[PDB]
Amino acid sequence: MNISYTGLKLEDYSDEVIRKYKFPNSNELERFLNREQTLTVQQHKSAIKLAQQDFFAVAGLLSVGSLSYIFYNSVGGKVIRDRIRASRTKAQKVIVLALAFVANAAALIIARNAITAHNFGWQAA
Amino acid sequence: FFWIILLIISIIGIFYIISIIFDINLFKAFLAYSTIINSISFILLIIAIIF
Amino acid sequence: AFGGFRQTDNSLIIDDRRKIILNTRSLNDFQQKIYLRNFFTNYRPDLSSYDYFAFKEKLRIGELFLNEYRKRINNEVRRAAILTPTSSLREKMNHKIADQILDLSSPHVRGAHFQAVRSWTDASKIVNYVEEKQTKINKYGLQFPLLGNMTEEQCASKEDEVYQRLLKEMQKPPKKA
Amino acid sequence: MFNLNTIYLSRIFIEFNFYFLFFLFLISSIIFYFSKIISIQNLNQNSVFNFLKLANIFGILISFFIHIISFWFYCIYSYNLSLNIFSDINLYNSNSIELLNNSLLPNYFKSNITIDFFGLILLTLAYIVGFVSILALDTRLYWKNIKYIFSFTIFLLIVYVYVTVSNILLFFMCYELLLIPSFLIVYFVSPSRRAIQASLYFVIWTQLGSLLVLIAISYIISITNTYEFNDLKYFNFTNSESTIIIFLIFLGFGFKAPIWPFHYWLTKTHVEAPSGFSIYLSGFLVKTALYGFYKFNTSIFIDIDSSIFIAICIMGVVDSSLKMWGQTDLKKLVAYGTIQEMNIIYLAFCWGDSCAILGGILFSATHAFLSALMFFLVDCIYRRYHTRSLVEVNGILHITPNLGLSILFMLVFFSGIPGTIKFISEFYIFSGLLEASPFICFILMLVANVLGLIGFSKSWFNATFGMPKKNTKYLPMDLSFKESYIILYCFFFLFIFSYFSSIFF
Amino acid sequence: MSIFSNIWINNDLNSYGLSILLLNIINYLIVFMLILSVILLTNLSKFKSLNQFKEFNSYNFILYSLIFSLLSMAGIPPLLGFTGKFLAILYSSFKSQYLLILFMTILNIFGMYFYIQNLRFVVKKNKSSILNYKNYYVNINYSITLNIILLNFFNFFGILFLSDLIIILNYISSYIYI
Amino acid sequence: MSSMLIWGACFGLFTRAAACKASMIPLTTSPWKYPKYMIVSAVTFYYFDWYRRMALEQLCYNEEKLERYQIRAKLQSLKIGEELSDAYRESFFEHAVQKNNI
Amino acid sequence: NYHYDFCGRAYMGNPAVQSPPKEFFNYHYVPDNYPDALSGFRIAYRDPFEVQHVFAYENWEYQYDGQWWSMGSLACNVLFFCTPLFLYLILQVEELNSEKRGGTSNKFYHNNAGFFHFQIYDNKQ
Amino acid sequence: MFLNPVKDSEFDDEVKGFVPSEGEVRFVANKNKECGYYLQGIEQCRRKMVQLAGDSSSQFHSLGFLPCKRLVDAHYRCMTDDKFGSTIEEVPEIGLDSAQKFFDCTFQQLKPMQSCRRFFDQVVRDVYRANGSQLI
Ligand SMILES: CCCCCCCCCCCCCCCCCC(=O)OC[C@H](COP(=O)([O-])OCC(O)COP(=O)([O-])OC[C@@H](COC(=O)CCCCCCCCCCCCCCCCC)OC(=O)CCCCCCCCCCCCCCCCC)OC(=O)CCCCCCCCCCCCCCCCC
Ligand SMILES: CCCCCCCCCCCCCCCCCC(=O)OC[C@H](COP(=O)([O-])OCC(O)COP(=O)([O-])OC[C@@H](COC(=O)CCCCCCCCCCCCCCCCC)OC(=O)CCCCCCCCCCCCCCCCC)OC(=O)CCCCCCCCCCCCCCCCC
Ligand SMILES: CCCCCCCCCCCCCCCCCC(=O)OC[C@H](COP(=O)([O-])OCC(O)COP(=O)([O-])OC[C@@H](COC(=O)CCCCCCCCCCCCCCCCC)OC(=O)CCCCCCCCCCCCCCCCC)OC(=O)CCCCCCCCCCCCCCCCC
Ligand SMILES: CCCCCCCCCCCCCCCCCC(=O)OC[C@H](COP(=O)([O-])OCC(O)COP(=O)([O-])OC[C@@H](COC(=O)CCCCCCCCCCCCCCCCC)OC(=O)CCCCCCCCCCCCCCCCC)OC(=O)CCCCCCCCCCCCCCCCC
Ligand SMILES: CCCCCCCCCCCCCCCCCC(=O)OC[C@H](COP(=O)([O-])OCC[N+](C)(C)C)OC(=O)CCCCCCCCCCCCCCCCC
Ligand SMILES: CCCCCCCCCCCCCCCCCC(=O)OC[C@H](COP(=O)([O-])OCC[N+](C)(C)C)OC(=O)CCCCCCCCCCCCCCCCC
Ligand SMILES: CCCCCCCCCCCCCCCCCC(=O)OC[C@H](COP(=O)([O-])OCC[N+](C)(C)C)OC(=O)CCCCCCCCCCCCCCCCC
Ligand SMILES: CCCCCCCCCCCCCCCC(=O)OC[C@H](COP(=O)(O)O)OC(=O)CCCCCCCCCCCCCCC
Ligand SMILES: Nc1ncnc2c1ncn2[C@@H]1O[C@H](COP(=O)(O)OP(=O)(O)O)[C@@H](O)[C@H]1O
Repeated sequence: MNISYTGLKLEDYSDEVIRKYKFPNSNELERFLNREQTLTVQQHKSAIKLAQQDFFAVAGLLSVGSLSYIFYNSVGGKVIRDRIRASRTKAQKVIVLALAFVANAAALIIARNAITAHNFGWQAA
Repeated sequence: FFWIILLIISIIGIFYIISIIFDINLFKAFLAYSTIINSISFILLIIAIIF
Repeated sequence: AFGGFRQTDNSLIIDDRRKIILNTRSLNDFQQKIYLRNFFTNYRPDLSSYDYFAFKEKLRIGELFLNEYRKRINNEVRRAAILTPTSSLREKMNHKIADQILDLSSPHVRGAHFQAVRSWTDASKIVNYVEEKQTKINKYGLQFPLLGNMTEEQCASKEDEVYQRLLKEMQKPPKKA
Repeated sequence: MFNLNTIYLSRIFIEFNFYFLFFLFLISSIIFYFSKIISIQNLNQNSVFNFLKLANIFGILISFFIHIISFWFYCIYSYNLSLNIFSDINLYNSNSIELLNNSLLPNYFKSNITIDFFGLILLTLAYIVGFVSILALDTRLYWKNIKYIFSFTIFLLIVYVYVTVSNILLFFMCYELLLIPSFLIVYFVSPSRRAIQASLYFVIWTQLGSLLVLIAISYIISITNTYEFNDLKYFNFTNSESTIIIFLIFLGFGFKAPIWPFHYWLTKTHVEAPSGFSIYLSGFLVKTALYGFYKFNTSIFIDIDSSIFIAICIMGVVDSSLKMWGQTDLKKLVAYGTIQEMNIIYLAFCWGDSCAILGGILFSATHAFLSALMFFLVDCIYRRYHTRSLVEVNGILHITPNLGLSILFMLVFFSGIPGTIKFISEFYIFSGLLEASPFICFILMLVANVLGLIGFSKSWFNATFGMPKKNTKYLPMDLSFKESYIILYCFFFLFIFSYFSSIFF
Repeated sequence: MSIFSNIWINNDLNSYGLSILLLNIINYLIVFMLILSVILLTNLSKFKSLNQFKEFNSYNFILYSLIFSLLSMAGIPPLLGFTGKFLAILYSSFKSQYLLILFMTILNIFGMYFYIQNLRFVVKKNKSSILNYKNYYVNINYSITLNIILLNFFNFFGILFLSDLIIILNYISSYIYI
Repeated sequence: MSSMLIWGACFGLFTRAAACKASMIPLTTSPWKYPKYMIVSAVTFYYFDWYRRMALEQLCYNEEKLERYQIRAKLQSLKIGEELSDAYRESFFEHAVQKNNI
Repeated sequence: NYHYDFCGRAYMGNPAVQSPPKEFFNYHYVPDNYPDALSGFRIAYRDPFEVQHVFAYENWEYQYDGQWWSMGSLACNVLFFCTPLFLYLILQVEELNSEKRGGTSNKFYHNNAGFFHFQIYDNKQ
Repeated sequence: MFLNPVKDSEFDDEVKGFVPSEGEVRFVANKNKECGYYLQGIEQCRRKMVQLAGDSSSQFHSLGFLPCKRLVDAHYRCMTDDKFGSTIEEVPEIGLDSAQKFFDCTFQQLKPMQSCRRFFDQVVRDVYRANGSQLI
């Protein structure tokens, strides 16, 4: 490989050529080396962590809500279900009604949060 | 010299068995004709290789 | 590595640049690449992959923009019909509006046709028109929420730049004649 | 205001939904294999078949919900990516953002996922049609074919890899994998005895086209050693190679997506297949071919006249429409309707990557839902009235009013009334065809929407109306809640999908 | 083979067609071994006509082993025989033999139906009894079943591991200086 | 995943389970065959993992020699009259004079 | 006008009363099929004429070579046979207008350089 | 890109588009296809040099990007068909400004090659427009 610093002298090259092929600022060199000119690897990692957490929350909530709804409303015919729910205690009725809705709604809200970019610092005027 | 002989043999064999392989009624005949069909296919591959 | 497919034609190829003669059936993979397959398959082959993706998007947006011109002029005609009584309606329409309606016909705007048959020159002109509109918008930074994405620091810098530009434009004197 | 969080959430959701499905399938299969010495149903209330049915149904459903979320994320991501590329005009600035993969799950087949609107539409069709078909096949699976409860999960995984891959070879392999599960379902689950021959016809007819597509793929791979599906931009095929590739691709994918004269297998299979699997076949399995044809023909540069292909598609439409009248069998009539719609869709793809693709995609979606509706109605008729022939079935409305109402509304939707994606797709295709070749457009519209429509409506109206005086001791009752809600959901989708964002259409 | 200032460049591996031929032979032998092991596990006197394919209509392992072996011999994509056929077609395309590809495809499709038609006969009115009786009970051989299971696994998932087999076959053929 | 020994152990376990299911015997029959199958599978697949890489390395080395054969085979395959043509004359002299270093 | 006596070559069922058919193709089911038991599992005896009509078309076949051309009407059969050719010729004549004007032509347009519709194009670090 | 400013513009910044000649487009496309190796080499060598001598304390820190000079000169010669000088420094005055912009893009701002190829192609286009019949 002939592309190396070996054998190169600043005397051979003109001053304008050296200025042209001069290293930029140290900060610019570091950004270019680390590929952090626009976004930092830590920002990417934080975004990925939030994405994974959001997916796990959404999927778990959807599964819980679906299964709870199925098992609570899959006990038999209309008469049987109505009688079972009538004999059901107050707190048991509340959970049976609220668990599936809350799980599904939380999943949908977490989904909506990502597309809605409210946390933007330019809110003014 | 081998290429033309192989091609002629392959063509004749294919056009001769296309109808015979559907005339058998025996398990042994089925096995033998499976071997024959695979042999013809490998002969075509051999022609391609020697090209 | 790219390869080639054996050729059967018995034609002769004369390459004046390299000063050699070949035969179509005798070409190898690299020779096939150099002589055959060297034709262009896009409006602007000179552009890179990223540049041509931008060109394609601008062309699509420009076609939609011309269709938007047609839709806007149609809406204006409806507005004229509702506001103005049938008397004097055609008299007032026989003006800029009618000429624009005719000038935005199918050859110039692809209303519902599958393809707008445009030469590469026409596509370049449409992309240039879209880029001119984009430049005019970006002068004042009207594309932050729509037709653009920027960070908070970028938005602040753009606001300061637009403020300076507006101040300078206002301070400039009126154009003579 | 678009931020990297949305990008990573989109990518993570797309990647992880596949593994959700795969882990569900893996756990269910492990339970099934290791719970019993012999993998057949134990005819008692405590069988593992109930658990497997529950797992399959509510894995498909939950994955469908997650797919809705991921598809919405993709729509936002693609729109904002186009905006990022288009907006900036400064020469120094360029959009070069690089994403780092997660460290939790690996990339299946070491491939970076790439998603498109057409692919996600195809995946959504897979989910919904698979849900309907699995709901249909409950009465068919009994005590030796329970192993086929996982067929739709396998289909979903295959389609997921098919639509989320940027590799030509993986694309082709996913396309070719669909044969085995479908053949096994038709062979072991179909009640009719003619299904045995129908399965062989299906296999041979589809495999001929599969071999054609295989030859085309071999031409592409051997000539261009690349497999990334994007290096083809830097390689140009000569005229002869390009014409051979397009001919092979069109014929091979038209063997699957029925085209004239290659629809004999489709008619046979639809007539003799399970009523629950016919829904899945017509709705989805004929559109993977369209998706593959679109991908290949838009990637390759073709400098040939498409008049021959357009003529083939139009001939198929005309043939199916003319034959609609002479069918007293409702299932065969619906099969001819499927052939007609598929040929129109295929015609929508005969102008390369022009705007016809949007109408083609919308028409593919509407045809999937409409065919599912029609085959489900035929299934209900056949299951409650023990026949699906017009001579033996008459006056459905007067004994089963809900079923007759469903038939009538199905006919209205099939007619293409405004306010339906069917009408929107017809409008797209006909608006393009009017400028492409107005006389051909007139002939196609006339035939399909008058002669074929009248032939289609004759049998359905005759079945719906009349007076059921025969076999009064054996008349059924009505649709069930499951059937009624399936019909309602089909209608609801056909109506409300017209409000989907117009950016992608 | 390209020449650039008397420097030869070879992007083609000559000892590749032989490796593909060896791969096809090995794949056919493996599938033949699978089907013959299924036959040997059972009573041999029952199978004497194509109609007797119904006699394979026995417990799920034998039934589905036969079905998948027949499909693999036919060349259905996911199975083992498809790999050999696809690689033969790929090498033919690489060598630019369109007529050979045409004839290979004709033979392949005809043979495919030839294998497939037996699936029609596999259907049986009842369950067959093709096992030999020993000690008053049917004799099922665990060793042959295990060998059939390994063959079934490789028949199903040959595509996944085919790269290693291709590497080994190319390594073997590279010694030949042709 | 990454350990070929563990992969082979899992393969042997599943092979034993599948063999029991196919034979229609309880999965707990002949329990001693589970560790036997796991060990045999692990060892054989570990050896094959080593062998495939050795074969790949030797194949890469053999391709170097095969390149020499291809270059000389191409020159000898030239049709009569082409060995002294302007497109092959220099290469033919290189292989017939410079490489005649015995 | 169509009557059975004078139709000649436009076949149709005869008006004369006939005895029911003794043998006819019937529904057959796969061995060990699971019965369909919707709505109480009540099956009525099938009418022989109706079953015969159900299975007649599937088994109908041409008796002699070339009967297809003569059956029905020769002119209509030839027109149906040539329909694909007519469609192709109409398409080509229409494409002549497109060529001479400048409108849409029957070709695989390649405006996008292999860029699929709304595809995600990204790179990884 | 491909936009010319309006000389007599009422407001500060106005641009009117133009379409390059088919000959210019063909020349640029052919030369890019032939010389694309040099541009990828420039990118890879830029990254390599930054890694090797990016640190201030490095011995070769005072020779930054000089090894890229040979690649840049080769790319210029390939794009210009060996005419108009054998080095980038010999670029004609018509393309000198675009050459300076390209150098600023590549080595000082360290912008993406997607951006800097625009300026390099602008240099080539300036030369081609200036000469016309000399390049073809
Ligand atoms: C007790 C065993 C427990 C096993 C638990 C799971 C562990 C893995 C399996 C290990 C088994 C080892 C021993 C062999 C047993 C099988 C043979 C036998 O003789 O059994 C007799 C034994 C007893 O006899 P029997 O049950 O009476 O006989 C019935 C017959 O065997 C008939 O039964 P069947 O009809 O159910 O058989 C399956 C049927 C149909 O089976 C299938 O279709 C398999 C579907 C698997 C689900 C996922 C598919 C996803 C596809 C997406 C698209 C990919 C495209 C890639 C490009 C190339 C094309 C693939 O036939 C086929 O498989 C042929 C088609 C093959 C298609 C190729 C698909 C390749 C997918 C590769 C994995 C991708 C993973 C991605 C995610 C991870 C990324 C890092 O049989 C059984 O107990 C049941 C066996 C059923 C199959 C088991 C495996 C299915 C689940 C696989 C999950 C893991 C993925 C696959 C990769 C595995 C590692 C390579
Ligand atoms: C992608 C396409 C791929 C296509 C693949 C096609 C072939 C697939 C199926 C066949 C594969 C071989 C299966 C193993 C041999 C069969 C017998 C056996 O082991 O089961 C009986 C035996 C059953 O034991 P048992 O039920 O307790 O008692 C049985 C009797 O009661 C009492 O038993 P016994 O006392 O009567 O007999 C005891 C003896 C019975 O076993 C035997 O006697 C072996 C019989 C086979 C001999 C030929 C093996 C050749 C292996 C090399 C690769 C070619 C394979 C070709 C196979 C097909 C040939 C037609 O057991 C053993 O010792 C087993 C050792 C097996 C490994 C032998 C390795 C020899 C390597 C020689 C060459 C080395 C490299 C040289 C390089 C030179 C360079 C200059 O097996 C076991 O104990 C473990 C079973 C569960 C794990 C099986 C794991 C199999 C792994 C196969 C790896 C294949 C290569 C890697 C993959 C390549 C593709 C990517
Ligand atoms: C980093 C690596 C990552 C990847 C993983 C890699 C590793 C994967 C493998 C993982 C597993 C490792 C296993 C290590 C030991 C392997 C030994 C070996 O060589 O295997 C082959 C060999 C079996 O093959 P074979 O019997 O020679 O084959 C004959 C043919 O089938 C021919 O059939 P046949 O019909 O002609 O005859 C049938 C057979 C009928 O006979 C049989 O059934 C075979 C014998 C079975 C019983 C053996 C005695 C068990 C009790 C004493 C064990 C030794 C002391 C252990 C002390 C442990 C202290 C911590 O005939 C015979 O008797 C012939 C063989 C003569 C006797 C051979 C005695 C071998 C002893 C091996 C001891 C190994 C452990 C040593 C530990 C030393 C520690 C310092 O030995 C065994 O497998 C022994 C049985 C081990 C499994 C027992 C399973 C049932 C009981 C489970 C109780 C669990 C309680 C705790 C539950 C905790 C959770 C709640
Ligand atoms: C190439 C140059 C073109 C430009 C020049 C000008 C146009 C000249 C065209 C040629 C016209 C003269 C030749 C036609 C002779 C008739 C056809 C024939 O030969 O088949 C055997 C002929 C028909 O056998 P069949 O159809 O099996 O008999 C059925 C039974 O009658 C039982 O019947 P059914 O009671 O069940 O009722 C069914 C009936 C009624 O069926 C229906 O109601 C359903 C609709 C049927 C189609 C009606 C025509 C619709 C428009 C067709 C447009 C085609 C466009 C594509 C082709 C373009 C080619 C440029 O079906 C028929 O129509 C059968 C009658 C014969 C076909 C008549 C219609 C097609 C004739 C060809 C037209 C070509 C037009 C080209 C120009 C187009 C504009 C640019 O057999 C007989 O001879 C028996 C008597 C049939 C009635 C004959 C009435 C007099 C016809 C003129 C006689 C003198 C001809 C002198 C020729 C001199 C040398 C050139
Ligand atoms: C419809 C038939 C029944 C259904 C089965 C389908 C079988 C046919 C499938 C389509 C095959 C392609 C036909 C169109 C070819 C168009 C290009 C062409 O040949 O023009 C001359 C082409 C185009 O030439 P050109 O004039 O356009 O430009 C090049 C001109 N020269 C060379 C002079 C510079 O010329 C050639 O190079 C000859 C190529 C001939 C290739 C014919 C064999 C193809 C083999 C692979 C496919 C085999 C599939 C078999 C499937 C099983 C069948 C049972
Ligand atoms: C320092 C080393 C110390 C080592 C100490 C020794 C450790 C020994 C560990 C033994 C674990 C045994 C687990 C048995 C679980 C049984 C579950 C059950 O009930 O299933 C029955 C089920 C059902 O079987 P069935 O067929 O009887 O079904 C009954 C159900 N009805 C009635 C409906 C039919 O089947 C099974 O799963 C049993 C067979 C599979 C057993 C698999 C054992 C794998 C053991 C792996 C050991 C790995 C060790 C690695 C060491 C590495 C060291 C470096
Ligand atoms: C009820 C109303 C009915 C209305 C009429 C419906 C259609 C009637 C039939 C129209 C025929 C049109 C023929 C001319 C078009 C030829 C297209 C072509 O280029 O094909 C070449 C084709 C091949 O085309 P190709 O595709 O290979 O061309 C190369 C590709 N391009 C063109 C893009 C470069 O060659 C043929 O095989 C043509 C065979 C023609 C056989 C003779 C046909 C005579 C038809 C006479 C009709 C009666 C007179 C007209 C009546 C109407 C007057 C108003
Ligand atoms: C139904 C709940 C769904 C929750 C949403 C995320 C699902 C992710 C897929 C899980 C698949 C099943 C387990 C697989 C185990 C395995 O073998 O997993 C093996 C692999 C290990 O991979 P590696 O070996 O490469 O490290 O597991 C993983 O990679 C990650 C597994 C998922 C981690 C999140 C667990 C969330 C737990 C939620 C508990 C509450 C659920 C309530 C439901 C009613
Ligand atoms: N399948 C049929 N095929 C042909 N003609 C029929 C058929 N059914 C009825 N017809 C006609 O119906 C008429 C007889 O009507 P029908 O209801 O049977 O009362 P009836 O036989 O007592 O006169 C005849 O003209 C007969 O030709």
